[PDB]
Amino acid sequence: SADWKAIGAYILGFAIPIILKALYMLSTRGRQTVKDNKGTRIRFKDDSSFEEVNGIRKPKHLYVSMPTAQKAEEITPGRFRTIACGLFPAQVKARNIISPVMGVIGFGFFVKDWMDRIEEFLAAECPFLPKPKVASEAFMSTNKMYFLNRQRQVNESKVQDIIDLIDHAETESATLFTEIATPHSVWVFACAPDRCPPTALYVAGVPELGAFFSILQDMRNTIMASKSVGTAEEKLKKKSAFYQSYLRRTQSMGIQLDQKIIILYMLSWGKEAVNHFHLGD
Repeated sequence: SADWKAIGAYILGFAIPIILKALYMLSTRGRQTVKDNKGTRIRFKDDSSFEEVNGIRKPKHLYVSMPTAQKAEEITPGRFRTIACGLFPAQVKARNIISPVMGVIGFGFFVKDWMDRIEEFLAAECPFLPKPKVASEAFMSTNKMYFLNRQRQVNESKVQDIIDLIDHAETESATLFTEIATPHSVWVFACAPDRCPPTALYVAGVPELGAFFSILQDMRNTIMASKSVGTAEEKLKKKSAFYQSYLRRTQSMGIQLDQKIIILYMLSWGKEAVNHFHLGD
């Protein structure tokens, strides 16, 4: 599907404020800016985005295509959100841009002390590494060790287009990361990308983090559904499949998710995450 290399190169040529401006709009006010838009493309502008040509400043506009309906280069709002939440998560955090879709499963509170959480999680013993016995190999039986194993494993599943994208972004204004225990790794999902962002696909345990959030979404949906006025069917018929969606789309990028990591996230963090769902009112 999408040519993430080409799309990213285009987006990486703009000033950070206009990119984030459009990322804010399409994440929060998504369906309405499309409905309200006169014609063929969505045009974005911002005083940070210009070209000096030469005695005169010419504004430089960010275009995202209208998404009706049916190829590789085109920057739909979905592709734009997916790409940009991966390229600029430090800036997303700095501006505190959180999609309502993520806001209602309590993303804001969840990430509040992210570094402490992810370090606690990685320093914990991993139930899929047998077995400490001798408490001096203890460094070999931690989740962190499991993630090192995983990192070397996914390294085998890399596609060139995304390798190219990552390499290009590092020389630009992207705020990429290579490890999960960084302040900004979790912020690639703040705008509710419909799949793991391209540039994050090969950081161990990060695409599984997206899956974790997607399951919380389904969990919230299940909880909201039980207490809502429901043709007894139309309750089951307009259910949600966020996880199956995220799963299908992320794995279509040429990686298989580590289900065991997904299980460790859900069982480590699930209980307290549910306590921060917006239900609903």
